[PDB]
Amino acid sequence: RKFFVGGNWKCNGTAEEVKKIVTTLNEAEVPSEDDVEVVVSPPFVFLTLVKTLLRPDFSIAAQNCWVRKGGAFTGEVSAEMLINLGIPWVILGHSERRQLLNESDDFVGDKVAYALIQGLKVIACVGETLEQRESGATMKVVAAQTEAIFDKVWSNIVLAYEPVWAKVATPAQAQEVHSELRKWLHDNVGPEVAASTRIIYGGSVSGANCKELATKPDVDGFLVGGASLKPEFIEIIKSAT
Amino acid sequence: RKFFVGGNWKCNGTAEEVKKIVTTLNEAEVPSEDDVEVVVSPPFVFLTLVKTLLRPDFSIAAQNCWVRKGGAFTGEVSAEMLINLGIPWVILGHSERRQLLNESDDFVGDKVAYALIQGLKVIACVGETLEQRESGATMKVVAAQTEAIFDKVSNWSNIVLAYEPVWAIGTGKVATPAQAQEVHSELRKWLHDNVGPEVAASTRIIYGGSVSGANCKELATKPDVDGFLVGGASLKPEFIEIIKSA
Ligand SMILES: [Cl-]
Ligand SMILES: [Cl-]
Ligand SMILES: [Cl-]
Repeated sequence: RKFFVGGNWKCNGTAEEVKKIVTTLNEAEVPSEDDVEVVVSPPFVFLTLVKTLLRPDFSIAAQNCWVRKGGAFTGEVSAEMLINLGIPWVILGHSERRQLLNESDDFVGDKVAYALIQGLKVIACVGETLEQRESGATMKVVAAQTEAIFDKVWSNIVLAYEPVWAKVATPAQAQEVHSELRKWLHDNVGPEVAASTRIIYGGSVSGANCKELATKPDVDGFLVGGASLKPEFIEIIKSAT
Repeated sequence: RKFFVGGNWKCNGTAEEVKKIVTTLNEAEVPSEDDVEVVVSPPFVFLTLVKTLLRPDFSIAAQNCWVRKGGAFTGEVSAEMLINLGIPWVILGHSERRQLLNESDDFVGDKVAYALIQGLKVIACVGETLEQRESGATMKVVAAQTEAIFDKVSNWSNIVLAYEPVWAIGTGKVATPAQAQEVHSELRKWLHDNVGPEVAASTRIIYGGSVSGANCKELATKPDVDGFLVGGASLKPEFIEIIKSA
């Protein structure tokens, strides 16, 4: 499995700040496209700006898209719009959309299937809350979330586990969930999907905590949050080696 | 009250189609900025393209923004982000978001309040469902949606209210001039009696929902109809004829 590092800018950025991030990414030296796959994800309104300024060996993701074809959906952005604009990736089911915008398991599932059929590659996010983990329902929740995406879809998916519950989150806890998610793919979709699908870790990843996580056998990379806005995003990319 | 024509492109557009729409608008002969205030609303991903291409005497609106300041809200676009990109307007509370994305009356009001304090001008959408009209509930519903917006701010100068009955959205069924005039005048009375006479006198109330070049002239003649919010026709040359109903 090729190491995968995605940077989720979330709802952040001005034109000025975007320019400095992109110039910093453009001047960094990282492993080759055969050793790490790098995706950066700006807000909708900056996607074309980053696309025309960023080095082409990094790819761009949108942070969301609509559940079906375009039309009378004020405020929404369709997969075909992103494809028309040369954006190859999309993040779907991020915990903040599941929690704050009330995206259901099946809604996310329908979104993933529709982006995939149109030709987007998808970082599909799953993750359990603090209360869900305290109750012992980590795997049941994460399995139900992944199942809703599988019920509807495999080559062009990266799975991202978000420890929404985190609190200290250990590499061993990451490996437990990643290995349990891969076994779920093995048992429900097929061993080839399990062996080939990248499962990346999305828990407060920083230059300072990434190395021990990246050595875990079933962690295939990272979905980076706040550090994706910072120069240390480059150190996280270099943990691929 | 200056006549006001907004065009909502919804979830529509390609780079080629957007350039063609803007070129059609750039070549149009329409009344002056003293006679009519024109706003066009592309999807997020085209906002900066349209800002560069569009004749500067028309203005641009986003189709939504987040309810508060930015941060950890994946997928959302903040009001300050729009101000940073030079986008002066936003459409908020569109029926497609109230219904399909479950934006509550107070959620829309909180979004309006935040967009206003960050400097945006707001087209705030209200309107009753088919069942609500058929039960005789129209102005109770519209007044309640309006109250939930207006009771969240202390300055209402940059609000344009768009009345779009849900049963007129996409259906080919437009309100009659009499039906629109009834809602717009009764709504303006509500502002007069619950907010203030000056706000009632100055707040543009525009009609949306199946507006066309063929029906816009008679609607525009009604005294409390201050303009239009235009859906599918905003993608067409027909949008120019609606602007000209000013
Ligand atoms: Cl009625
Ligand atoms: Cl319509
Ligand atoms: Cl509309």
